[PDB]
Amino acid sequence: EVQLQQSGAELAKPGASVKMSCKASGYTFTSYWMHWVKQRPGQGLEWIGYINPSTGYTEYNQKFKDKATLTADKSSSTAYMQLSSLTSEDSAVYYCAPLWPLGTDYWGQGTTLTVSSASTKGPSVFPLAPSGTAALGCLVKDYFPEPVTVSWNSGALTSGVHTFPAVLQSSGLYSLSSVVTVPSSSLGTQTYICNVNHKPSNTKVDKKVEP
Amino acid sequence: DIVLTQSPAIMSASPGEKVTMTCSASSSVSYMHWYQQKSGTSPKRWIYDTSKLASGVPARFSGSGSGTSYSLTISSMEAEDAATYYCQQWSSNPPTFGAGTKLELKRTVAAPSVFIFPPSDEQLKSGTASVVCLLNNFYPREAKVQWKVDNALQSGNSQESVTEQDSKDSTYSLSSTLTLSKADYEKHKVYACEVTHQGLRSPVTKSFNR
Repeated sequence: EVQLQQSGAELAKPGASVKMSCKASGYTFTSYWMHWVKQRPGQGLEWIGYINPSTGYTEYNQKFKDKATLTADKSSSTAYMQLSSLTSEDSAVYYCAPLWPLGTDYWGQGTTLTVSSASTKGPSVFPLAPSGTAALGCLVKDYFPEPVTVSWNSGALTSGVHTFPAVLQSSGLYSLSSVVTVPSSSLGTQTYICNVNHKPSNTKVDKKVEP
Repeated sequence: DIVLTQSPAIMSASPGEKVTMTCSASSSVSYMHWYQQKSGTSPKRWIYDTSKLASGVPARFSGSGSGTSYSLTISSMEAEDAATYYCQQWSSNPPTFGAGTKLELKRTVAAPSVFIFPPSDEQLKSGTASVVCLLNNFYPREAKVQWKVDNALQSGNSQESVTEQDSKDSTYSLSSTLTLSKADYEKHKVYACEVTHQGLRSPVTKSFNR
């Protein structure tokens, strides 16, 4: 019943500002403080601050005092955090969560922030051609920023699929592979197509893989 | 400003085993809280006030500790308990979290199926060559992949990526990508992917000729 719908992922330029939202449903917005926590890979979780949506009172971790600004709109049951003077250190996942008082064990799904001066770039998609079990796949190369979405035969091919985590190239652009394992007898019969979807560049590409 | 150090950083456990992870606070702490995070989801409250379980948490979990050492325990490890566990304190503000303890599943060794892929002609048109080597459904994660071009051991021109542990059979997969320029690719003829792993008695080599 309780759902915390956070804003979509954002890409921001260095020194710019970004505002992310956190919509509350299923519980009384004013009765619970809204905390904000930061997750960088490798570092762990950092506590940013809280707001009391009834009174608007805020406290901040001294680390984030000047970075973050917390606001809340009782009318829409929505909490806000604004990051300013963005650096690459501010690239992280920011969670929104009523940790106090107790009784709402759920967090928001998380907004991913990327701080880069670079423009978006769509992926190039190359096949990994096969040739009683043959492997085949798709190489999704040279995109920015994250993430990329790979599905197979529009969705009807879920079993045996391995979409690997993105790996950062020396070019500064991400790359990943998506692989599927299938019987080799069905190679000439079944047609295998991977559906690559890169949202920040509004790019959809479908690539047929054949021996 | 209390720094929570969780030990161990990585651990594995067989289903049935008892699991214990600690959280050591740089200063005294009244209560410790524990959150659970599974891959690609947000954290969830798991234990509050040191010992008290959250709503939904199975009884196999339990929490103890005082002063500078707190503990999270699972009496009978289960498959669904594989996740990352963070400890937290409010006692002294600012609130601080732990670095996490990752709980993976144990399993018998499994050898990888190895595949090698030559670069597509569409890619060579772009002037670059990616040679991909795929290791499928193996355990443990520790595997050594080496590229050898005309018996020359490559170095510094390849990247690996590893999947999360499979929820079903607890195996891993890995893709090593050997990136060359189209010029360098065509200088040499034989491309080889040499996998070493405990599930193999001897290293498996997949190769092709240009």
